[PDB]
Amino acid sequence: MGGLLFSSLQHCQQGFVISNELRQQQSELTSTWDLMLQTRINLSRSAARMMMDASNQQSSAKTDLLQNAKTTLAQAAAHYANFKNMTPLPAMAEASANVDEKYQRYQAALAELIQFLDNGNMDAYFAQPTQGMQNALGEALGNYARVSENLYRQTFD
Amino acid sequence: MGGLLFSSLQHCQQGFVISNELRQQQSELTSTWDLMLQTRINLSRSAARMMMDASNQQSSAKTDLLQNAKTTLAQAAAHYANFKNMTPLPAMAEASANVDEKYQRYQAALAELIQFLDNGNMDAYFAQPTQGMQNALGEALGNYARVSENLYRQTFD
Ligand SMILES: c1cnc2c(c1)ccc1cccnc12
Ligand SMILES: N[C@@H](CC(=O)O)C(=O)O
Repeated sequence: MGGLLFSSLQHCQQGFVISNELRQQQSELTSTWDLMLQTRINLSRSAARMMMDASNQQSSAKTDLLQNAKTTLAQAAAHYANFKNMTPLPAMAEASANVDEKYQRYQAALAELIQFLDNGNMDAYFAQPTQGMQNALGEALGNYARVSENLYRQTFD
Repeated sequence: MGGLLFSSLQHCQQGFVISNELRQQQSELTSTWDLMLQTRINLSRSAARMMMDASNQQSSAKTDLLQNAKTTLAQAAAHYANFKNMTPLPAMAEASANVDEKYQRYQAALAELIQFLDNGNMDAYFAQPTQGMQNALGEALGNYARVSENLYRQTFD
């Protein structure tokens, strides 16, 4: 014996196998979130430029930042697909189902804001309560993280 | 049964010591980038609102938004302090170094724009090259994730 947080190599390797998977699935959800907030930033960046005051030229001035929001949303959907494809560990089943619901709602909302700016509808872009769908997903993400944490801690025992 | 990824309980334990610290480092770094990105979305949602009410809409949430970016920015810096307070691992020292530089620089970009927006000066806001610096830190963070992953893989088979 010369081991300390684990009762045997079997136990130790067990915890590794369980944690390395939690680590993969939490990684895809960090990237999803990152590129979804990147999409909301590019959308704001497009709209401010849309809004710069030439006269009757109106709110639609050379914005290649909307294609940029279309790209970061597609990449977040790519990271999300990997997670979605990864079946929940039993203990995780419900934390993930919650993150999928809050995610389908916030991706819809961002895709909805791209079509608004795409058709020049500024008021609809400004009026969407995007912040609540984001806060909801942020809160289902910290909960999924509490629940991985708990399972991670149960390995060194 | 199975097949082992570790030649002994000490080899396995040694990987856990490394991995668990890497895990913590990375948690605070992701939490810094998150909050910096919500500061950016708060600032940009305020700057688009500062340009309204001029034959266009609502405007009034732009200082709630500006007060909320001061908070996410203070939360971002407290997270980075946790990360700075941690033991830099030899394999991570260079990556860590590159992250500090780019961090320091974007935190300070963000803080100037809060100031410009407090003064109501839109022109100062758009004259600042924020996105450059944000992409710079996204890059350094990607590299750090890349070098972090390398060290973690060598912890097993
Ligand atoms: C490498 C990486 N993670 C670990 C180990 C080795 C060993 C055990 C273990 C237990 C719980 C969580 N992670 C690990
Ligand atoms: N509703 C959009 C745009 C805005 O309010 O500025 C958002 O929250 O991103």
